[PDB]
Amino acid sequence: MIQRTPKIQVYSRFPAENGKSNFLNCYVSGFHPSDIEVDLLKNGERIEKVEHSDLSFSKDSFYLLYYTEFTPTEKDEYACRVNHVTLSQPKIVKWDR
Ligand SMILES: Cc1ccc2c(c1)sc(-c1ccc(N(C)C)cc1)[n+]2C
Ligand SMILES: Cc1ccc2c(c1)sc(-c1ccc(N(C)C)cc1)[n+]2C
Ligand SMILES: [Hg+2]
Repeated sequence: MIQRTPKIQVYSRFPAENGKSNFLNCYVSGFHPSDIEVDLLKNGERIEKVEHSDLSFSKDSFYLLYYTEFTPTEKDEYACRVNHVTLSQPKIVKWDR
């Protein structure tokens, strides 16, 4: 049996500018088994208009890229939440502007 913790990067396509359109990305990789939950949150609310890659597998583990087009503002908070068996509790990774 193999258990591997998701590695998570949360990043915008470009440096943020309030009122300027951009992409927000949550890349989750290196995990096993494939059981996982991934959501993007804006101000504590699941983001509805999201795209992602088809769940896939690399001998060196599982990976998903999950993203959305967005326009940030001064006060909006974004995060990617990941749950996986290797985590003691679901992990919230904030977008650091
Ligand atoms: C599958 C896989 C493995 C590693 C991996 C990714 C995907 S995506 C990533 C990444 C690296 C640098 C940055 N910025 C400088 C914004 C954003 C994301 N890494 C390091
Ligand atoms: C985790 C979490 C939960 C709730 C939550 C946030 C983060 S951030 C937020 C907020 C409230 C007001 C504004 N403006 C007036 C621009 C922008 C963001 N709420 C309401
Ligand atoms: Hg899905």
